Amino acid sequence: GAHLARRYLGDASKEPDPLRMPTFPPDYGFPERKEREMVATQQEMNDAQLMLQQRDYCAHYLIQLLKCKRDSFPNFLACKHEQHDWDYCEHLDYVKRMKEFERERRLLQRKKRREQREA
Amino acid sequence: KRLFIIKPSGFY
Amino acid sequence: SWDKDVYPEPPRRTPAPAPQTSLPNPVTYLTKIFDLLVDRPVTLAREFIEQQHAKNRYYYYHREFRRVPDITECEEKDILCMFEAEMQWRRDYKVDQEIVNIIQERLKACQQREGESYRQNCAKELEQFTQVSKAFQDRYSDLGAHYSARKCLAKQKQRMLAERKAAK
Amino acid sequence: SFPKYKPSRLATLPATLDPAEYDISPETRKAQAERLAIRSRLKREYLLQYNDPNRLGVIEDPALIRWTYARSANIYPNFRPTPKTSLLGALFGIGPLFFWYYVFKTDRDKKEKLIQEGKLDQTFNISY
Amino acid sequence: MNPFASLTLTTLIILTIPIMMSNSNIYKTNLYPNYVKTTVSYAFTLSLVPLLMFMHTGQEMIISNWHWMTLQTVELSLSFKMDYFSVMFIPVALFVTWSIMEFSMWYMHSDPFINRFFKYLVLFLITMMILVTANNLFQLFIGWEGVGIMSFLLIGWWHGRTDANTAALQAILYNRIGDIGFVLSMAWFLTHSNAWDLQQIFMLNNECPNMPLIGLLLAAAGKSAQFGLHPWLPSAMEGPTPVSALLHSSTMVVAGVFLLIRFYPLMETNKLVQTMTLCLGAITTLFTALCAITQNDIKKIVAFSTSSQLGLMMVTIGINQPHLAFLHICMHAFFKAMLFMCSGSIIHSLNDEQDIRKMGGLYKAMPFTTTALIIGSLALTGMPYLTGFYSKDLIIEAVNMSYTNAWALLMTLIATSLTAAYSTRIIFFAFLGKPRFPPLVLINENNPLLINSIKRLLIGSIFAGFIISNNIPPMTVPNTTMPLYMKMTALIVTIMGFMLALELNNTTYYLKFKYPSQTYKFSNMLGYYPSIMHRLPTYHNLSMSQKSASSLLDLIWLETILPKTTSFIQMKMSIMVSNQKGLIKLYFLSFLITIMISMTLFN
Amino acid sequence: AFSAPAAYLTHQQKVLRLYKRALRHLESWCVHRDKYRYFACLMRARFDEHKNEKDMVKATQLLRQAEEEFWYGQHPQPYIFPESPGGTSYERYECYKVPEWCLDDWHPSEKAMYPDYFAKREQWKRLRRESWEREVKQLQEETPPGGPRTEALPPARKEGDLPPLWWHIVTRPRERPM
Amino acid sequence: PPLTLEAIKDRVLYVLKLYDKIDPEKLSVNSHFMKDLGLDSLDQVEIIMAMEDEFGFEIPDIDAEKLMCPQEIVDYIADKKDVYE
Amino acid sequence: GYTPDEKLRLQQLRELRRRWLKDQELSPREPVLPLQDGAPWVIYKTYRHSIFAVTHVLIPVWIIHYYLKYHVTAKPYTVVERKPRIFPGDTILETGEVIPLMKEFPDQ
Amino acid sequence: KDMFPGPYPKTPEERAAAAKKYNMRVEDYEPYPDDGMGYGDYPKLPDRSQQERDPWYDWDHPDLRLNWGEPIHWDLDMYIRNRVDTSPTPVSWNTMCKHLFGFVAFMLFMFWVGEIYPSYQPVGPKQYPYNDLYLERGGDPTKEPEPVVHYEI
Amino acid sequence: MLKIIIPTTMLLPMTWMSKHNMIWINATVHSLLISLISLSLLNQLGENSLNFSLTFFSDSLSAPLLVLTTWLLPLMLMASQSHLSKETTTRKKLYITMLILLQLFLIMTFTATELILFYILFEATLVPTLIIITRWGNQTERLNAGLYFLFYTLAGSLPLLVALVYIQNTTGSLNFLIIHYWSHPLSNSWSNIFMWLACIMAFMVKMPLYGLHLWLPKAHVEAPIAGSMVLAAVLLKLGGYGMMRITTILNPLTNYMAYPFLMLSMWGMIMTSSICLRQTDLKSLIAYSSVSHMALVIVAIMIQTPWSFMGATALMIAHGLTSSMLFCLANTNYERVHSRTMILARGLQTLLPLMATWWLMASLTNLALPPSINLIGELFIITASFSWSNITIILMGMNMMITALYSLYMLITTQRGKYTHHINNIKASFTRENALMALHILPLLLLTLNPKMILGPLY
Repeated sequence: GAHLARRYLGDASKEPDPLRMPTFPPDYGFPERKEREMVATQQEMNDAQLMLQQRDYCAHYLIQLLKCKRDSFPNFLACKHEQHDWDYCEHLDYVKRMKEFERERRLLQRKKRREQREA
Repeated sequence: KRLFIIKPSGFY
Repeated sequence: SWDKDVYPEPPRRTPAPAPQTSLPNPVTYLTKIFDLLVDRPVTLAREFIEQQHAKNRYYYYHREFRRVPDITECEEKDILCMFEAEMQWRRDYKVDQEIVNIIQERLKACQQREGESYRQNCAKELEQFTQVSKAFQDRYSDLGAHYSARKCLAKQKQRMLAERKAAK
Repeated sequence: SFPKYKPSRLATLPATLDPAEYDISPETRKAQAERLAIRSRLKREYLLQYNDPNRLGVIEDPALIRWTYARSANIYPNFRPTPKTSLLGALFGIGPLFFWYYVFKTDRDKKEKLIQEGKLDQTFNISY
Repeated sequence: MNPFASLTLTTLIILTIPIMMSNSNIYKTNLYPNYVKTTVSYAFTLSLVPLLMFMHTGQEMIISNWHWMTLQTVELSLSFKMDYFSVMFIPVALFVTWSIMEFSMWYMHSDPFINRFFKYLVLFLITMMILVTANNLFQLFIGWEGVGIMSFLLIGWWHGRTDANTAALQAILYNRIGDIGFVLSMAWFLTHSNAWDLQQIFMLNNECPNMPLIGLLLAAAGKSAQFGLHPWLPSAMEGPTPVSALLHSSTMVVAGVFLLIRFYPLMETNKLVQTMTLCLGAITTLFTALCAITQNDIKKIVAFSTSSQLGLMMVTIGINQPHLAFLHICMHAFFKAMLFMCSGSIIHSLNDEQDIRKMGGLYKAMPFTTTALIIGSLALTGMPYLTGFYSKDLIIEAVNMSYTNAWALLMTLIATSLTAAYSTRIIFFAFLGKPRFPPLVLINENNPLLINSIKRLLIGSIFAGFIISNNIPPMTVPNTTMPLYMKMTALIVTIMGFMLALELNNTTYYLKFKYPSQTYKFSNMLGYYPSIMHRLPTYHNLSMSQKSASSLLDLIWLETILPKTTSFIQMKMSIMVSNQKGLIKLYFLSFLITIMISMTLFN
Repeated sequence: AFSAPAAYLTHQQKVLRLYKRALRHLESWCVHRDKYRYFACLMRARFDEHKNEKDMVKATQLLRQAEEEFWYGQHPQPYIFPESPGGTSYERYECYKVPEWCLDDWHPSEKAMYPDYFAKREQWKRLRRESWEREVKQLQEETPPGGPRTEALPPARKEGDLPPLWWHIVTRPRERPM
Repeated sequence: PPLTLEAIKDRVLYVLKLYDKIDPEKLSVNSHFMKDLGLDSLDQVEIIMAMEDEFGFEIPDIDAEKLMCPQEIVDYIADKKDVYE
Repeated sequence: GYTPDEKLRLQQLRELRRRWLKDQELSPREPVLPLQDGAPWVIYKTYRHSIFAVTHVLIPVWIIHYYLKYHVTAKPYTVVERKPRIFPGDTILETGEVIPLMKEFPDQ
Repeated sequence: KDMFPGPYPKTPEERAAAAKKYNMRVEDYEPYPDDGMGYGDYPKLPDRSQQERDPWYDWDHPDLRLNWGEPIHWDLDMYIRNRVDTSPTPVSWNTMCKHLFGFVAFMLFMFWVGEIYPSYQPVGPKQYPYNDLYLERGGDPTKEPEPVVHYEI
Repeated sequence: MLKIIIPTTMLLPMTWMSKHNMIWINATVHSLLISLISLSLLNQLGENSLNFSLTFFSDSLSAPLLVLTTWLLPLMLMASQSHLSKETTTRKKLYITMLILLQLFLIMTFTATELILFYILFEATLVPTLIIITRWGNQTERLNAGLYFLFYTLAGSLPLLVALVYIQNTTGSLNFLIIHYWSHPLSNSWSNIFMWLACIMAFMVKMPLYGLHLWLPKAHVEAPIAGSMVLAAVLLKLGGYGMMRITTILNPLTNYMAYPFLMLSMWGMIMTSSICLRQTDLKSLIAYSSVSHMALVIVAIMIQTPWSFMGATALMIAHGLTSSMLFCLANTNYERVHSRTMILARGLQTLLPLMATWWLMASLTNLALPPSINLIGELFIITASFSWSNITIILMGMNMMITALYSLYMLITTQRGKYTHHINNIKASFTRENALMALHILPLLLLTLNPKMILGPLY
């Protein structure tokens, strides 16, 4: 909630805008960035009837979890490890999004620094 | 100590 | 007994059972219990009733209406030809309604069957219904409660004149 | 000096907080006794008919007959076209009709304009 | 797959058998309530089977058994949507109804028309099942209106009470004001998508416009007692406690939230409707919790808690987390039903006493009810690893970890604190302290029906959340990583509310008298919404009816315009023509005038 | 059972009613018995303080001010006895109450099911039918020439005479008819 | 809860005996509070309130003021609760 | 307090009311007019339970399954089931199979 | 019959006769103002709800709290216990209106403020494969989508 | 159609030549058999009407109304038995003859193929209804109510006669089939505008339109039970049938001319439903509810869309049944307590339990609880109006809410509360009254299972 504190109480230009994000192009900085790799095939997601919101870069772990859940039944406590795998993948994606937010913050501050340089 | 229950005629 | 072409269904792909756990599956035993207690008696009863039906088999026929001259070829105030043509138009109206109904049934069955992928895997049926709905709306929509062959003809003539004006 | 209770039309003044309940005069007590007299006479007549072992049927209350008559029959005989009656009648009778005419006519005209300009979506509107 | 449809339909059809047998002699006999309860229990046992099939393989189905009527290009048929929502809610509702009927047998034993009570309960269950298992908006409307009517009948169970009749009329009025939106949604869907089936509505409406969603929101607000239509639920407590617990606590009230959940695919598209739902949920939660805090009737407190929980579910819908909302519906059913049953037990023991002020020192007097209430309150307040933890904790965490209206989030946290507050209020005033009930002590909770009915719901409250959460397929991406304070926000707020409520309640012991604060009056008077809103509009509407429509127009002005004026003109002309003079000299002159005028005019 | 009201409430009766209302609302505010007892003794002392005021104007002004204080200090949700007006159970059993005259319309088969009861009912009907004339005569005699100036009804003056207008009070439906 | 007449009398005498101002020994069914005992009007109000709290039913003020006796309270409670024995 | 007339009237009404209440008490005899079912010991233990099970669940289940036979065949699309989820596993009809890349980095 | 309601009383004798007809004292009886609205002779009784009437009194009609022969208020159906209630409230009507309307207005204003400053987390937009699920979300398959590329951080 | 007409005519000689004991029994039996015969007309070819002869034809609109009338006659006899018991044999036979003549006229009106014959029979119904109201009414206001009913209807009708004769002169025929098949569009001229007004206004009067509905409350309140039943169930529906039939001639001007009547009906439905809230007489409340529902029907007819027409037909039938049942239920209480004041009789549920259930079902149908045919018609009309204008929903929803409120207020006041103490004449409900209520209710609930029967020709 403190990022909201900086965004609203402090200077808005320095803080990233969530809707606008990411304003700066990927090429800026980050000399080489690899494309995010999606293990799950599109046809596999469609065949598994994954929800569109759940059809994300971590979809493969979700597919494995659904299959393990189907096979293990009646037992419903046998998929803890696969659930942990999917949760960890989601955690990594969330960390990546936070890193994107930080990148936007620093880039905006650098842009303000250039404008300061003019004066 | 049963007490008579006053109710309308239900026969009809 | 419904025609597959008229009522298309995608081929059924059912995953094979692949148990990975020792615990007995309750659904399997409950389903076997259901088969024995319910399905077998129901099947025997239907067998008996079908034998009884076969003992006296009689047939019913689907009526065929020969095409009759349309309103366009009917002279003014020719009530006999107008009556025949208007009855034909009303029959065609009902038939087109049934056609639209069939396409909509395909649409709903596709929405249910595809599941969470309905938006992409039902596109073809939605396109079919879009075409059919546009055609039906153009032909019959706005005619009013007292719809008649003459009014539909007038609407078609108005549309054709508008198309000629678009041709310029 | 706790805040006073402002009586309103849907919040009547409590008798306890009635400024007149504490300024009583001889005439007021006499009037109260007369009102009790009226009530007692009416209750006596009612109870006499109500406990009569021979009575079979309703005990026609003249007050109810008067209320129904006044609320239905007596209205027009005791009506006079007046400035208030005429203006209120005009407003509440014809006013709403013209307001709803304005609303519906404007909406319908806009819809017709959009249809004429081909700028309205009826892609699947095939059941009117 | 073949057994699925048959079992799912039989579960509904079995319930109707007691209604059909109401015509038979069993209705006269004492056996009818037990027969209805046994039918409900068998229906629940059967319902478990399709739920297990879904858990195993997600075997959702749509069954259009009967074609009611085909209206040109629109086909209306009886269609049941046996999806996750229906396949899960049917068992939960059936279990709750089973417990509630077993409890009612004890609670309503003295009532002469106990058979009618049970029959009405079964009818309500049937209508609610129609509402849940509907693939058409028309069948859903059948269930909606049937639930409304059954609530009207049950709430005014004692026709003698004028208050009960007023409460029933109020419920009907607010729910009908909501049903205006339902009618709007039905008309919009028929006119634009040309269908009332949910499937075609979802298929065609890729980006649903605002108007139908706003109408659905109005209907949901009417059914779920959201702000502006909230008063009916608290007033509904005038009905017998089993009726409240079954319909106005856990099953009927959830209908609107269920209506919005059913249209979740359309709800996702429109951002404005999501924001309105979130704001209405926040308003309901804060207002109802605040009102409950200062209420002195146990049923009123529980009903306001139910309203607040409904507001929280609406907030979950606003956050675009529908399946969590359904999960919360399921768990609230259990714990809130148990709470209302415990309140009923206390009321029965204390000779129809519902004021907490006159109830005290019941912790040891009624051990089992005290245990049930403690467990239920802990679950309601989000105690970890109880039924509430699986729903409410996730709801709060999702609300924090999302784009949200700031005041909505603040209000939801404060509402959770107030929930802890009013749970503490009930426990402290009723179970704790010294007995304040009248001298003659009739406390006796040793009835097999009461104990077993509360037992089933206690076990459900304790363990159901774990089982349901584990078995159900994952339907939302979890909020895996979050700040620790964000994760513990629910527990922190709940504990703070517990502490403040306990501190304030202890101060009541102190021999100090202070005149009520204005805020206390605002909370206790339910915000003044009843006082002003139930009087100003009602007075104006009825007075306008009588003074204007009945008299000024119908009995005065229309009659004066068309009939009276014409009759008066005719009478005056008749008096003129029948001058009653009959003098030859007079009318023979008229002949001369006529002759001259004819000669001039007609040549 | 309610006694006939009087034309006006005496100052003592108004003070007593204020005392009862204040004590009940205080009990509503003072949920716990001990605090209630302490503040109730305080209220009794408050009344005793001006119990003996000689000037009636001063006492009336005191009553008025006390009523104003009560309205400010009234509990927003005062405790109501369950069966009292405004109570949760008020009129709950009204529908179960059925008038006695309904039994007369029972089918003869239904009346056969309860023979002794209907024999006793016939006895009571005979008593009422005999007593009506004497009750009317007594009411006429006792009534003042102007008319009845109070709702109170005289008791039976002589043995063998039932109290005038006794039927409905005596035969009122039971409180818990079931 | 038959609430027989004897039970009503016993409970009313119970409440009155637990009343400090009334001396228990001279308390009797026919002991008028105003005359035989020394209770004043406010004591009448308090005793009526105590009885209504003990039996859980409210005695209307017009009827409450006129009791003036324990036996009167007992019979009034019997009339309200329809106790015929 | 009571006027003497009020006391006398109330006491007379008390006597009459108590007499009426006692009269309302039922006698030991409540004649009920006097076997359509000849099952005097019907096994209360289980006969009722099994009879209820059959009548309420077994008959309706048979009827509903027969109605499923009627309605499914008579009309297309009457019963539509969500397509079963297919993971990298075998399919009964065509015995097809596939695997999900598995290039995923295993450690986590 | 004279018992039926009649015209607006003008002479004092007519007022006395109306009071006798309605079983009211002459001083108590006040006709509705003679404005042509049809009230005529009917008494203008105080605008009090039937709830206000004393519950304890033994009314002739208990549910309606009414007595036989009593003048019946013109708006009795409006003022029945089920329908509008005018009984005095613990707080003044104006204070209740001010408090309730102020609460509603403040709540709506704070909701608007929340919309102006909506809470969120310090996270970037969620990234979805295959050009943001363009095909899965109903995009035209034949028309190649504008490529959307998400890179690893 | 003579299969129905001739037996109805023979009903009169049977009634006149029947024994004094057996008049009601014979009339009821043979009327019920005639109703059974009328059920054959429900079988309607979708494309074309059943043209029995030059004079008479039936369609999916006329068939339900004919069935309703034939059904109504026996219920009317059953209801009217009680209060005419004291009457002499000749007067009872005359009353039955008036009812039979009314049925004959209504059937011929519904089946008539010529607009002039329809006019003659539709106006002819006034005489038996007027005689019934003004000879067997129980109040001094029966004569004034009869005058209002007769003169409102005649003032509406006569310009219709002039317009129909003019149409006969111009088009050359008044047969409905020829008119429909030729049906040249109208032009927007003052003469055509006034012709449209002349055609519409008589049916607008028959179907109580706001501002022309004053006759309905007086007539229904002051008429005997049978007369109220016919007026509510069938006589009002004559206006709807004629307006649906007559609208063919006035095709284009209907859009321009509908707005005044559309606005009047839409606002009047709210006004009359509000009136029902504050009515002090049960019959008057029922009549105003009838007015509101017929306003809904008028809106449906004016909009001139297929769904609106189907809803109009369904609503006509459902309302006829529901309003007749409500009038009979009120009449039972009136006979028992001899007053129509709602407040006078209270708490009747305790005294008469089953009549309470009859009241509940009738009120639920009145407030359009689904899947009642009332709800089907109202919903179809509402959807058609929503297509006409989305803003229409506000008034229609408000009317639905007000209808629910007043229906349940009637139910609560009459059947709930404490019983009126002084009233001692309430007696166990007779088998006849319960049978009448059941005969009203059961067909209405059954018609839901097969709703195509009452959905009209456009179905």
